[PDB]
Amino acid sequence: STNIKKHVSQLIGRTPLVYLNKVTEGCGAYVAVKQEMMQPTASIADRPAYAMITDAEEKNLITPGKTTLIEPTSGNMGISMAFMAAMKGYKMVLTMPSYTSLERRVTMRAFGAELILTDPAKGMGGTVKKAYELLENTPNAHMLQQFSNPANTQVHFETTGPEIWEDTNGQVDIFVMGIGSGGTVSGVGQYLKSKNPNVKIYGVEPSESNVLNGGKPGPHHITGNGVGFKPDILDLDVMEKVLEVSSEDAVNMARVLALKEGLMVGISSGANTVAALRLAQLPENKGKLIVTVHPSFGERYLSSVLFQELRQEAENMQPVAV
Amino acid sequence: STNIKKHVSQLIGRTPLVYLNKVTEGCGAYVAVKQEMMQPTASIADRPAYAMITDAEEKNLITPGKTTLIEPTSGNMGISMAFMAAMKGYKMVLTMPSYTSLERRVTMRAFGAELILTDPAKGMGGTVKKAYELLENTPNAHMLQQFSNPANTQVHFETTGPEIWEDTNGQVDIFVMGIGSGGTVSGVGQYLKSKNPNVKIYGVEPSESNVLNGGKPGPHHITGNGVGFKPDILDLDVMEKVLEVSSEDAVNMARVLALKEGLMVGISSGANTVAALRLAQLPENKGKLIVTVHPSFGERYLSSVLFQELRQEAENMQPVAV
Ligand SMILES: Cc1ncc(COP(=O)(O)O)c(CN[C@@H](CS)C(=O)O)c1O
Ligand SMILES: Cc1ncc(COP(=O)(O)O)c(CN[C@@H](CS)C(=O)O)c1O
Repeated sequence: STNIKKHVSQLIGRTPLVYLNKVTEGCGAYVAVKQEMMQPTASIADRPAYAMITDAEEKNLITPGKTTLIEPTSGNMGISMAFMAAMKGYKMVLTMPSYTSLERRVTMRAFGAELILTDPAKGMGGTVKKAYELLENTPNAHMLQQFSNPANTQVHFETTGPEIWEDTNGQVDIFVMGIGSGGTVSGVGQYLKSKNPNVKIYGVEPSESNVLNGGKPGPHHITGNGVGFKPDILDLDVMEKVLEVSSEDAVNMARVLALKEGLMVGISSGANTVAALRLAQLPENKGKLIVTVHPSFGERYLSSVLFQELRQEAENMQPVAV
Repeated sequence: STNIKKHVSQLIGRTPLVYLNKVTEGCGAYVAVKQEMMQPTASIADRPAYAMITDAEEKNLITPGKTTLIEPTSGNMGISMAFMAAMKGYKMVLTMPSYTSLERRVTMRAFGAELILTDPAKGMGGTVKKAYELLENTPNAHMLQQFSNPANTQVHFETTGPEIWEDTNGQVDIFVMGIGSGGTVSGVGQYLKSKNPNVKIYGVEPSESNVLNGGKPGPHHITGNGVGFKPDILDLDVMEKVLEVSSEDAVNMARVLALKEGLMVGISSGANTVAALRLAQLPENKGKLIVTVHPSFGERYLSSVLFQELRQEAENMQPVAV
């Protein structure tokens, strides 16, 4: 009868693409970026959170008011799970390393989830290990396990990829995306290549923790990428290669995106944009359409290295007389 | 050739409506809410910011790189103007009372705008006075003046109103909206009544500063409403009446919206929702479609009274061993 959504979860998906022409000056390729800040919790993680929880219900694995859901996260998946659990009536417990932004912690709690922070030194690997310990010691609990759950990849094959194909009217030549769980790059990549096998798919990881390129895990600032291990769901074969972007470059670019393009986005958005620009410099990519993603909104990073200096300045601002 | 937007400003507008069925339990009316978090800077102010600056350019009043734009704000307009200014190449100066959330300050600065906080005891009135002082003392400066600029009302007549009419397939019976500048309630109200004169339009103001109902200005927590004076653009005649909601009720409702409805929204969103439910309680409104707005995303309020306590708790969390 109307266009009014029946459920808040129906607000997930179908995000816009927009061209960049400022940070791309002189690069010689088209660059379009998908804006995942237009999701109900303002990151791309709403997609796999919805898909995994719904899949578990269809499989008759979990039950509202009975099952405790437990999930490891660098923040966004945690928020998105907290959001789904709030709506569907599940107790939600997240594990997250203590080095991720304060805003991530507060938002999870605002949706009523319980949060356990883990040793910072042990990174996402430690947060996953803690989640398994909690699972083993909690009656009637279930872990969706984003790093191993194929519904994660599938949602991107089903929705994020088709959205890119349709919005570019089949013209996308290159897709680049940083890897956290690997769900996005794997699902979008598999889909785009099923429509045009010439499409080139690139992952991105932090130079500091370049494990996919054979390096050692280490601390870095690109929250949402570089978990320090190869996720089970990551499809290595679909990617041409995994590009490396330094934490410093990713952070610097995210700041420029706000100041020059009007896009207040997260650190992984900056990393993706650096990677896309690097691809544009290559002779073989001149005149091609490169699509990447800005996976999260910048206000979730006020306390991170991205904006903490500004935040401190802002906290010390004082009123003037009128 | 594609659906890719040419400019980031084209990401503004066309936001969804969603039904509420949890906070509305037992109320006997339909309640749908418009989600302005789906804007590029995550609040309703992107609409009037774009409309006012664009209108000024069309009238040949301002020039990028020459004109300094000055605007008084409670935060969201400031952010939206900083955003438009960053993209279009204007120097931007905002005045805002020092009592509004820290997040508002940081986001404005992230877009490169200059921010002057004003004495908190003087509220939005003082912030407007300061903006006029800066205007008088700054060469080649211009103030859009959201409280007096008809382009503010007009953008809602043109876009927010029509979106509501179309999305409800003409079925909306009642629209309710808190008043900051009064642009939204005025423009939406004017449009809806133009389509169906029987549609009833209600404003909201804080119980603490109920100046539209003849009370005195006072401090309150409903940021974005209750500026403490009647804005020039506010169309009193289009409203049945201006409802009063307490700061306490608005804040409590915003918290419940997150926990129960999965909607992480700001304090004025809570206030609108309280008002919507109060209207639903009247026998005359049973079975009617009531539409309201959630004008801003909740992460901009982490340091405000809305989530301050949770934020302090979050800051105090410590990592556990793995
Ligand atoms: C800001 C940000 N940017 C990129 C990604 C990557 O998307 P993937 O499809 O998971 O590879 C993520 C996903 N972060 C997951 C896993 S680390 C989380 O727990 O929040 C992210 O949060
Ligand atoms: C969170 C929030 N909620 C409601 C409104 C009101 O919309 P109006 O069309 O202005 O009446 C506003 C508008 N706040 C303007 C004027 S106070 C600002 O300077 O930010 C808002 O920020």
